[PDB]
Amino acid sequence: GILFTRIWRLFNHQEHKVIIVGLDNAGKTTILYQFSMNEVVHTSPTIGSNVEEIVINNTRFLMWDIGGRSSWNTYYTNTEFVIVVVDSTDRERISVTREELYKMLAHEDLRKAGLLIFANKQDVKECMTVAEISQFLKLTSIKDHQWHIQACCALTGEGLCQGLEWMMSRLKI
Ligand SMILES: Nc1nc2c(ncn2[C@@H]2O[C@H](COP(=O)(O)OP(=O)(O)O)[C@@H](OP(=O)(O)O)[C@H]2O)c(=O)[nH]1
Repeated sequence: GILFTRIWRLFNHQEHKVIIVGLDNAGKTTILYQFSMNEVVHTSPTIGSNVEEIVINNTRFLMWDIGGRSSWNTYYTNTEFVIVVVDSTDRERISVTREELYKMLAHEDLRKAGLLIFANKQDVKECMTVAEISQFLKLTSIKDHQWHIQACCALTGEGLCQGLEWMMSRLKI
């Protein structure tokens, strides 16, 4: 909505580099699409294995599916935030997200990155609760990075304003 646009544009007064990952079908493309509305987008190829580069306004997003790589290490440096999109209805694969997440955080090049966990598809009945996702990903174990888990619905955009607001609060801090 218009409120997201106000906050998003404010955020883009500076340049940013964000990595957005998650298992296939977590809802990454849907979220980026929401971020793209009424903004300027520039996509470009990557010698990237299956990494897609999407620049929205002044924010460079590097997106890719986990759970399918040495090829990612080159992108970590200078990344301010790692956005992990989680399919809240997938109890079967939450362990995969967890395994991959911790394999990424071990890379010293992501030392200063903030971690935003979007618990997506929270609109779906019987989906895992945000508390459950935090528990199954053992987020409290993360003492060296700032993190925030956010309930969201990429279809409606609900939760995206809050997630973006967390990112803004973390930067000029
Ligand atoms: N209920 C529900 N669905 C969501 C949400 N977010 C994304 N989805 C749906 O999940 C599917 C995969 O999303 P997509 O953004 O392509 O995933 P990805 O890019 O991470 O692989 C899409 O369904 P289709 O492939 O059937 O079009 C999409 O509409 C959500 O918050 N709630």
